[PDB]
Amino acid sequence: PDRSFRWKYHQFRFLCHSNALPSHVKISVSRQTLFEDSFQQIMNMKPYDLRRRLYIIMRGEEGLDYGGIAREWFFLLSHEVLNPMYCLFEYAGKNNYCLQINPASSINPDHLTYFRFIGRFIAMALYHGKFIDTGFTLPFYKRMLNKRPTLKDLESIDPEFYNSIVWIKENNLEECGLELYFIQDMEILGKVTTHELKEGGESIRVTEENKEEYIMLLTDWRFTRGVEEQTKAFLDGFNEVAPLEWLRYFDEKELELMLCGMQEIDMSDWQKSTIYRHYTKNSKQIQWFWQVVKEMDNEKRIRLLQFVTGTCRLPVGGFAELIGSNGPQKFCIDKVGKETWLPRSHTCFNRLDLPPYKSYEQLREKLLYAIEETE
Amino acid sequence: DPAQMYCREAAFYCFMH
Ligand SMILES: *CC(=O)Nc1ccc(NC(=O)C*)cc1
Ligand SMILES: [Zn+2]
Repeated sequence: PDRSFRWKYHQFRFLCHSNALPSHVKISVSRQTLFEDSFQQIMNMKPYDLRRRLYIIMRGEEGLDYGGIAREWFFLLSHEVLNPMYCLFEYAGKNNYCLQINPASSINPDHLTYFRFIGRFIAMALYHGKFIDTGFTLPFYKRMLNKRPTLKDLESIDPEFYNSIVWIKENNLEECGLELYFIQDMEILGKVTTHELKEGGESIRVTEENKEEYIMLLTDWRFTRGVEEQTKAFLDGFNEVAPLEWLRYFDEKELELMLCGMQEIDMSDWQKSTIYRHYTKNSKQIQWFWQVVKEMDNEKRIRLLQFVTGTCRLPVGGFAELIGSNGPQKFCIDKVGKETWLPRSHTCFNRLDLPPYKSYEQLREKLLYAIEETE
Repeated sequence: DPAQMYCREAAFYCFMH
């Protein structure tokens, strides 16, 4: 819970080792048919047999040490499931920003079995201590941990909808005549439907005395709308291989690290590709900021990268190629707020709202706290 | 890419064990 990431990791490993089966299973794939072979063979196994040693066979190749052939199969299949012909996923923003399940996935008639498969595969990666690069979002990880997505999470997947809900939260809708009811619409595959946000929501108007419950239910609906069955199929497939309850103690950032591996952060590249707003590279707080970063070990730097961008993954080009929800967006630090505030981030824009703190000590303390405790 | 995955994997194992 409050224990270190490394401690939680070893507890999880002990659960995995304590429940391993002997012998092995063979997965034989060809590279041209990676997904189809991987899908047929894995879905034709009893799920507990996937806890045995994995013998991955690239049909017609080398062999030797399995750590590297394991990593290549896990890596490549984690990209192949994104293949648009399968119709399983889509992206919230431009240029493959913010992966999410495609609500129209049922156009693939097998799509629930495909999601169950991806669940098994992701559990296999965790179980066998191997890493993937699919790009699931921090709220997708929250669901696996039975953490409710927050209002702040919305800003990562849907900046406008977030701003829209923030506006309602902060403003008197009765004063502006805003007409809202506890219902929402959704069109998928050209078939628009209506979901009541609670019983009788159709007629229940949103008032100042209603607002907080409305915001909550609307938030829940944005994250689950149209992807319920897909998400359940993913979760049941994962759970079949590795019980989801073994993932206790992790927060969603740690789970992302568990699945992605650990990125070494180049402080040089980071600093050469940061842009400022109101601040400049010579501002006192910006200098204090980079001194805090230099003082951080690599785990804290990753934690900060996740806090500001919403992910531990850097693009292959480094910090220069960093993408936001509306195109390329470099890491940005902006002078916003009071020194009584904590730093805040807008992950869709890779932006850190750094208040003009008066001392290195104050900035360092609030920054380390925010990274550890807030999102 | 594969190079980055080798790094991510090895750095993770070293951090943990
Ligand atoms: C690319 C890269 O940095 N790889 C890498 C490999 C191994 C380690 N291992 C330890 O530090 C013990 C770090 C990084
Ligand atoms: Zn981002």
